[PDB]
Amino acid sequence: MPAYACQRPTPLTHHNTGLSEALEILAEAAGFEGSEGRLLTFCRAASVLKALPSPVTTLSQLQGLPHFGEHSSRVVQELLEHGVCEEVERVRRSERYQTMKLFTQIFGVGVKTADRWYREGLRTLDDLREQPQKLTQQQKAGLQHHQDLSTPVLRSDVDALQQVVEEAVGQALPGATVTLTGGFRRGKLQGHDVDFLITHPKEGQEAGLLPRVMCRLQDQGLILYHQHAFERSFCIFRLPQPGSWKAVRVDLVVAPVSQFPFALLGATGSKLFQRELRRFSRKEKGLWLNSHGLFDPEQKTFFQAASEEDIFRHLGLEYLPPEQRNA
DNA sequence: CGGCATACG
DNA sequence: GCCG
Ligand SMILES: O=c1ccn([C@@H]2O[C@H](COP(=O)(O)OP(=O)(O)OP(=O)(O)O)[C@@H](O)[C@H]2O)c(=O)[nH]1
Ligand SMILES: [Cl-]
Ligand SMILES: [Mg+2]
Ligand SMILES: [Mg+2]
Ligand SMILES: [Mg+2]
Ligand code: NA
Repeated sequence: MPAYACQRPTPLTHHNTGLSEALEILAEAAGFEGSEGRLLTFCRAASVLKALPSPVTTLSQLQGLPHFGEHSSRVVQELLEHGVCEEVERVRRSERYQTMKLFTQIFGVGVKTADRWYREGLRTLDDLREQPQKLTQQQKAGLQHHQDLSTPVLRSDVDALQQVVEEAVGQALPGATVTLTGGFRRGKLQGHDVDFLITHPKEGQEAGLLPRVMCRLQDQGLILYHQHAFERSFCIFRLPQPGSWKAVRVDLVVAPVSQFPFALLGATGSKLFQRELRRFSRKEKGLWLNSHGLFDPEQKTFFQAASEEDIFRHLGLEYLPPEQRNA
């Protein structure tokens, strides 16, 4: 089992779901307390289990697996022996964890804002609604729409949305294309949002595109919230429903076609997969990877890529299709 | 021990 | 919390 998640296939569904879920609770809790290192280790240990070909049934099966030391092994040992890990259950019921989860789940609220509100004594969404002078417009939108944004987006919802984005993109710039990215591209059946990547086959034609797209969607009454030159938008869309509608988070990204493979790779995730791939690139290959390109800092050159396959080849990694990037 | 992904809004 |  290789040490980096980008070196092994990780499918969406697997054989150690309960064990990985428990480790991910500890990872999430570590993040809420500011310990990015502990978050990463628990995430990485969880992802190792997702990559295994069969269920872990005995503690000896952890021997030799990367990212399993005393603490993560103890968690698995307790789950195997008693079906529950006391540390995990203590986190689950804790007021700190439940409130930090509630607050950070809001669009526009991160760990630092959540933590400050927690220390001020706030605990519930109505606590926040009862003090709106403390909220940004973005947080106000996140809170107004919180109930709809807490409802999973379905694959049926994605198709209807891609059509309306394509319509607006077509008027804004004929020939521009719309690609579904994020978790739905990895095969998820549900999501917290819908992620799209937009480009045009003629380098440079994509400049200035996203304002033209957003104004056109806004004119059609489909935009419940957006931030407004720019190339990423984080929006809330009005999506039709039987006899009504619901609010859905939609992310739009524009990239020049020269950068499209890097932007596609970077937007397809998973989040852990991309962190691990970028860590691998820098630490093992000495190359700097981001959503725009791959930089050789010794030669001071960028690697031209025509496909995601090119990027995996230039990093010396076996190609993984999106469905196997569910780290 | 140091390191832990990345840049735009 | 774990790796090198
Ligand atoms: O912290 C982050 C968040 C996101 N991303 C990159 O942005 C993509 C979209 O980020 P999303 O937050 O939309 O996640 P997701 O689509 O993978 O899953 P859902 O929760 O939406 O169902 C991710 O897949 C990843 O590529 C990062 O690189 N880092
Ligand atoms: Cl590989
Ligand atoms: Mg998404
Ligand atoms: Mg998104
Ligand atoms: Mg230390
Ligand atoms: Na948030």
